[PDB]
Amino acid sequence: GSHMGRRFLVTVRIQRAGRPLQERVFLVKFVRSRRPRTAS
Repeated sequence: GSHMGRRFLVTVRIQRAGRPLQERVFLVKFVRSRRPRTAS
């Protein structure tokens, strides 16, 4: 299908409000592998 394209954001938005401590863990994994992205 097409849709708007914001279904993935809805899931993450709910997690951000879930538990307080958690974003710190994501930063660790994100920082551990920091790399930009380019279109193809």
